[PDB]
Amino acid sequence: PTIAHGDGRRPSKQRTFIVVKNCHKHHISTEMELSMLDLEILHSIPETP
Amino acid sequence: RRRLQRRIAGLLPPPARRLNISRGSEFTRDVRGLVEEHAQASSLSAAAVWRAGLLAPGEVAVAWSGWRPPVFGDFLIHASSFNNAEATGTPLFQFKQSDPFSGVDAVFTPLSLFILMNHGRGLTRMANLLYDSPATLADLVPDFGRLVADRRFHNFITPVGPLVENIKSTYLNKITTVVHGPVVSKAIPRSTVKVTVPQEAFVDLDAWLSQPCPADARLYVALTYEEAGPRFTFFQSSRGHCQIMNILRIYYSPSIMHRYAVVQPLHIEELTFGAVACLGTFSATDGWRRSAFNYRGSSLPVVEIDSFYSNVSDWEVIL
Amino acid sequence: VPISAAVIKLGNHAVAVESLQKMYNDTQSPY
Repeated sequence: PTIAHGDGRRPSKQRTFIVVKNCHKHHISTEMELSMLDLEILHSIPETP
Repeated sequence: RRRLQRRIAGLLPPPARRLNISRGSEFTRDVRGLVEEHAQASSLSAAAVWRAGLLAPGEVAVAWSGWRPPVFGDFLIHASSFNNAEATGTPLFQFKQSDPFSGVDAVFTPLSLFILMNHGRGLTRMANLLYDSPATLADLVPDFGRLVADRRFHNFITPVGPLVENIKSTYLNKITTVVHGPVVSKAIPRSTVKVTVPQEAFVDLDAWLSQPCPADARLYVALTYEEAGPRFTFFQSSRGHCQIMNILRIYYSPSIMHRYAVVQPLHIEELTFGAVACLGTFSATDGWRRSAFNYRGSSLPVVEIDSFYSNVSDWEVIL
Repeated sequence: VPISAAVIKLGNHAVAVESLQKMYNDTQSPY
């Protein structure tokens, strides 16, 4: 909104702002390793202590 | 010795080759078990990882199939030596820097590799729009003119194949390229990727000739040495490498005597008229659908080799 | 009818004090 005036100016009419904000993106990632000797025997079934 | 029977039970079953289906609308479990190829990316739960089966040795199996897992070479380049509006499917070229301990490599896409050729003498409009200053690229090679002048530029650049993922960093950009294997993206919606090469740089060699059609027609790169500045052209063909050298000699037959007429070969190293390298194979039927590539201002014509299989070779000299 | 302004005390006088900076800077005219 604005103020009306008594004295002379060229007054602004009803202003109205439209402002948009776009999103960001963040792509966080890391890397782990796993030995195949801990993956083959993981994918087997043992019967030995 | 009965446990060996259970071991051979766990080892026997190949992928299903035939399947006597009866109707189509029924959608039996057996035909689903034929057509279900396991995934590569899933949500993070141990039951979800177990159904996705990513812990299986080598190839994926729920507790070999003619399919190969792709490798992913990683590179580091300065942020100004690359434009983040490059397409996903574009081939890349490594230039070996001269420092012994480097860490940060130097990769050229053909759009960027164009302005290493034009400065010093449409498509060139876009190549000057994206990489605005040649001076930000003229220094990654330290001695370009001497290296063109003795014609040992081709054995310094090894192709690395197409691009996949560009994490748009601030200063030291990290890109991932497939040097070998099925070119497929690492995205959470795993979208298909099509290798693009700009149209004016890419002349077909099949319809350039204007019954035996195989399935794998290869894609060849070719650096050529011109006295008007060297050029990088690309080639699609369904022939053997023995055929590719002869038909490329017949294709470059004007340019060789063009260079012979303008510049006499005073030394013994100028006689190398560039080389070729197999960049890999793809589908010979659905090949090279055209497409368009927009930057913010303009649009160059561009081909799209779809579902590409990357396989780099060395350089074989054209002569 | 309650009104909203801070009030200080000066001897016999209990003068209230208010600021119209907020009441004009929302309208972007100089105070």
